[PDB]
Amino acid sequence: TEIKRMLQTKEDNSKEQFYPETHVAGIVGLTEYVSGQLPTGVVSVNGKAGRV
Amino acid sequence: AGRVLLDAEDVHAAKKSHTHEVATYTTDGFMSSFDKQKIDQLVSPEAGV
Ligand SMILES: [Fe+3]
Repeated sequence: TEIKRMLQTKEDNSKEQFYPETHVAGIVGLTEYVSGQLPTGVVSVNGKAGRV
Repeated sequence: AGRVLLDAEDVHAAKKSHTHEVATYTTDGFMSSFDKQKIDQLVSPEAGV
């Protein structure tokens, strides 16, 4: 369970980190992460939120 | 902010179960129970001629 940064060799001399694309179904803790987010202001009014 | 509980107080509104003071000689208000208890027993005027 390590996070490895992929390195690729550029044309002249260098070796830069590059990122691969991921789908939203790929990340394994994304849904818990967005669930754990809490609104800053009033979360709910009289047990109701959103368009109040 | 946060979870807010709102009732008729913070909006300064009358409660659903609220009653006003009974009317006085110079005040306007509810009609008292014993006023009606006096009214109903008061027989209606008799219409003769
Ligand atoms: Fe009223």
